[PDB]
Amino acid sequence: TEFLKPRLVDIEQVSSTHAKVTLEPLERGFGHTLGNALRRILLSSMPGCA
Amino acid sequence: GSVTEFLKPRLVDIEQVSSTHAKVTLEPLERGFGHTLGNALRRILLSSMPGCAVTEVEIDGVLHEYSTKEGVQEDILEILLNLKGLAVRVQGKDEVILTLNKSGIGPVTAADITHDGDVEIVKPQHVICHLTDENASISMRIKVQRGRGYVPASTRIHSEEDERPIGRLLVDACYSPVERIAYNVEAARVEQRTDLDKLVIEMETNGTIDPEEAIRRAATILAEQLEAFVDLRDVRQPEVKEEKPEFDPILLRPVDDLELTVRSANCLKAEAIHYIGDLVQRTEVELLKTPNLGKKSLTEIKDVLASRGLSLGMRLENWPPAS
Amino acid sequence: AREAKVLRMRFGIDMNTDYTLEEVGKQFDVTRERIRQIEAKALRKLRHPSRSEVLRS
Amino acid sequence: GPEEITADIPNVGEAALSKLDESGIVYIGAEVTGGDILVGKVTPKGETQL
Amino acid sequence: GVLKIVKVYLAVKRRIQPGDKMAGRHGNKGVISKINPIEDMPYDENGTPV
Repeated sequence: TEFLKPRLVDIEQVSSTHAKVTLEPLERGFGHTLGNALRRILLSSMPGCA
Repeated sequence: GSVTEFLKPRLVDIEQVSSTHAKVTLEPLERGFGHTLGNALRRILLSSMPGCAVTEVEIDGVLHEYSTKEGVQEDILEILLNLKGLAVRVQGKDEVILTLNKSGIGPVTAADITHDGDVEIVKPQHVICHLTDENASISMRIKVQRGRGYVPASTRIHSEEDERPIGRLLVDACYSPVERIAYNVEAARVEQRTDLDKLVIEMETNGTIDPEEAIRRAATILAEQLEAFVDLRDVRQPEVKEEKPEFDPILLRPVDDLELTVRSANCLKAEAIHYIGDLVQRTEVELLKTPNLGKKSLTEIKDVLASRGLSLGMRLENWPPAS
Repeated sequence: AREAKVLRMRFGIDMNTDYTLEEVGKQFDVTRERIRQIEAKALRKLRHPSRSEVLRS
Repeated sequence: GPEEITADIPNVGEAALSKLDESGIVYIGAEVTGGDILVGKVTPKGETQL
Repeated sequence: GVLKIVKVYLAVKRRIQPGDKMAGRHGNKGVISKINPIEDMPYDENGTPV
């Protein structure tokens, strides 16, 4: 009728800077959509001072 | 919380070129976001969209989809293939049965279908059949359902309708109402700043859905999915299912598996006896006081129960554990 | 014992040569009907376990 | 003995008559899958000892 | 041999499963891999994918 939510979530911090996050329950293309979206946001749309 | 600047996107002019083709323009957009929302909206529109589609078709005088019919230039397979591209828009239902009767010489279109008050047909000129001789007549029952993302008849092997008559012909479903989706960034002449873009979304559907609820449902799915990207509790599953059945698993099966007479089946369905777990612990005293249940029916029950090894009117005060 | 041996000896399992109600009724004093009663009672006991049930098919 | 085509196949359930007729042959137009019966047939064989 | 026999003509319909040997006309052999949704296939200035 609608959709499902990702339930199994894992996060391992290979230190304070490097990290890996995995979300398993996802439909077709959503993993790539959210991937590119979050990527294009994290690679420019973020604040920070330099 | 007090940071960042950012802007907000909004809908402008929805140019409806035709009943199928459409154009949705989003002007209030920056540079990065204008190109980012493009792929997100495109994918969710080219797949995760609703829409209605035909699933089952029952034709009179036709058993399987590989048969033919007198006075019908097209074969049953071709007729089903024509019903595939039937533009239907249901008002407020999840399943509707459109009846279609038509006789005499001439082409049978979607207009010959009985015009329902709920069903809105986009193209009533859609070719469905081609009756030849004037003494030829057809009467088929079409079933339309609301769904999302393909899902053919091969998916449901038999997980629907335990009996399902011979006449019913399963047809594959093309749920997504959207044919093609294109988008262009383009510099926006927003009478304000100077560095802004206007995400132009070129759309092409079948006319069974409007760009309004289309784009909004799409962005809605994107928002609901991004919802889990806020907090990250890393919630795990408890698992650890119990592996110790206290009783025989057969007692978990309904009385239908007993395979008995119709009268006895109706008696059990009237005495609130669904599973055999209730019939196995019901004495003949209670079975005699059951409406329309005589010696034949009682003998029927004891025979179909004893043959399976079980007995009649036992006791197992452990019903039912333990979810 | 007076039920396992009964079912075992009657239907002849783990002892090769199977005996009848008389040859079992003589070695257990009470003859025929008594041993058949117990023989049926053991079968009554086997109406809940699922092991032999699924082994049936 | 001879082998007969019947619907009285031993060790069967309601799935028998579900697809098969009163004789033991599947109706023309029935949907079948891997495992179903198309023609009911039994072969004579006593002994077995058990 | 002996007695009666029964023939049952049943028709199945197969789709292009990942692994089918599909080729062109110029010795262009090929085996299908994956299935790949339309949502993530190469497109142009228009909506038309490939």
